[PDB]
Amino acid sequence: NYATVNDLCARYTRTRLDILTRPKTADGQPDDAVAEQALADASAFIDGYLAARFVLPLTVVPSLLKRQCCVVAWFYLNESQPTEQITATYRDTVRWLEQVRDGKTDPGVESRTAASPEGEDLVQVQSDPPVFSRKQKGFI
Amino acid sequence: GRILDISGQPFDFDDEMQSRSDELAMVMKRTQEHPSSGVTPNRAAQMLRDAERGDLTAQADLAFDMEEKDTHL
Repeated sequence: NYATVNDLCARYTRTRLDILTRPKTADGQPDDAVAEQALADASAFIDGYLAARFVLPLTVVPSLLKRQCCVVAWFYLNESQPTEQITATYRDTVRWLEQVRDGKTDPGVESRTAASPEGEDLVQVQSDPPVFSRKQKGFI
Repeated sequence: GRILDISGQPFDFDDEMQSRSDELAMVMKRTQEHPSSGVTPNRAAQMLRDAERGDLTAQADLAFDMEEKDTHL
């Protein structure tokens, strides 16, 4: 997963996270595996939206992707009855992921070293070996 | 017996053919390179310059291929 539960419980108040999680567990006591599973599902969502033009086991993780995983995990964790703002922000992050997949916006870099994640060649052409090109310094 | 050539240098004349000298048996039998397969002007210039420097093998093979390939030629 892109973001750990210790970050989702920091961006979103831990008490509200416990309130959301405690029903979903089998026993009925505050649990941590539910949040990790939701974060894994959100990371899978982002991975699917990024694999279009990136090598998906990201060499360097864009620093905004932690936020983009936390928001989607929060929406996935409020599926029974979400606030209007949660839905609006989830639609905004889906729009951002669609723009990233299309090519309108790059995901960003790692804020530590400003390195952008690599990916496979979106465009690739092959032609026959070049003959009579200007690089052939013979003749002329 | 010491026959002189046109340039007036005496020598001994031998009936044995120079190729059939039991020393050039592995250099008189060469399988041709056929260098005219996929020639690029750069490589043609390279073989021409090699021939100019003294190694005439590539030029001769290229000429043979040009003779047998280009019908008008």
